[PDB]
Amino acid sequence: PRRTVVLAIDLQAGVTPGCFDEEGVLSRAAALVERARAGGVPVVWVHHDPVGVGTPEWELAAPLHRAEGEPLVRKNYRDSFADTTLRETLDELGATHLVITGAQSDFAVRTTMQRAAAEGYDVTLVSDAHTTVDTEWEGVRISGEQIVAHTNMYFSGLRYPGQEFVIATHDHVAL
Amino acid sequence: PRRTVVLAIDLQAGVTPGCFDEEGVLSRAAALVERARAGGVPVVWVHHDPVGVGTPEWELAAPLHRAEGEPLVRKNYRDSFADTTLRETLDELGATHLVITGAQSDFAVRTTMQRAAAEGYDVTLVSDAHTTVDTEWEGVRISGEQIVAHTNMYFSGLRYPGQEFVIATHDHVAL
Ligand SMILES: O=C1N[C@H]2C=C[C@@H]1C2
Ligand SMILES: O=C1N[C@H]2C=C[C@@H]1C2
Repeated sequence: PRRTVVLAIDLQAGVTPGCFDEEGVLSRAAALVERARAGGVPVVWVHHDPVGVGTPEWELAAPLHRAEGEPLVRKNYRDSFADTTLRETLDELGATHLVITGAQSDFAVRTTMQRAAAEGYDVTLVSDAHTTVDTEWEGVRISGEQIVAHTNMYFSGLRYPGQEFVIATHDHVAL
Repeated sequence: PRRTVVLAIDLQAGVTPGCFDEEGVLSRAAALVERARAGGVPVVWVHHDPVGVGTPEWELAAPLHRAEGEPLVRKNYRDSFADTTLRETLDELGATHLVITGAQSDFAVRTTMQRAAAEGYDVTLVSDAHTTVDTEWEGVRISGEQIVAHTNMYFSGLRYPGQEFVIATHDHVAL
């Protein structure tokens, strides 16, 4: 029996500023979480401790708010499963299918969504609810917008035997 | 005791044409494999069967050649560990550290290098020995060159507790 969990990664006040389409992405993430709550779909929050434990930057970016009962997993690396309670938290919920929203597309989101796939989960990436910042390397620029687009392209074709991957918008993903 | 293995992914005649800097990348991959052979470092080849088993497109792109004794792992998905003999092949070699060259940067290479990291390997990505093609999604273009650059940027900062990740060129990586 499929149980869906929404996994909201590093949507922290110190992470999202300057990200591509920041206000819109935060707005659609919020809408997604509301829809999950209305559907009785569990929401699990992941926070990156190196943002600065105890500082305002570590807390959820506005307008996101955690509800009573919703687990919060703290991590120190890009992979939300690495040395964390995430797997235990998910197993306790009987999770089989993760619906992923968060930041940043190319770091925590990238590394966590691929780890989840490797672990055997069905994964749905919410195409209009993740973001990152402009960057450059080796003398070429790559915008946040380009990284978001390329991420959605990558995920749309991801396949593992016996597993299901879906790319879907915040208001069409099945909850 | 660290044992290094060079892992050469999908450098196939049907995969590399049209890739960014194709001739140069193939040349540096070849040089890397030669250096590994001279150093007694094992080389493991991975081929993507969906390229077309039994067709010329499935074979190694020129000027690459497999030597006697070098394992060849066949796969059907982006992740070279998914339903393959790769883990068994690596375990038989006592591999602890994988040096990765191949194509395409954003598909087989991306998915395999991250899976290797998740499995607990030390991984070195060879910065000037992987490539992919131009693409576009959501109305924005992202070049092969941009994807290669962004991949190297990503890998340069990848961290897992107790594991080591290095980004290094084909002629400086330690063999
Ligand atoms: O994706 C990310 N989440 C935080 C840690 C690495 C980046 C900032
Ligand atoms: O990276 C890749 N290797 C082959 C399968 C998917 C792409 C072509």
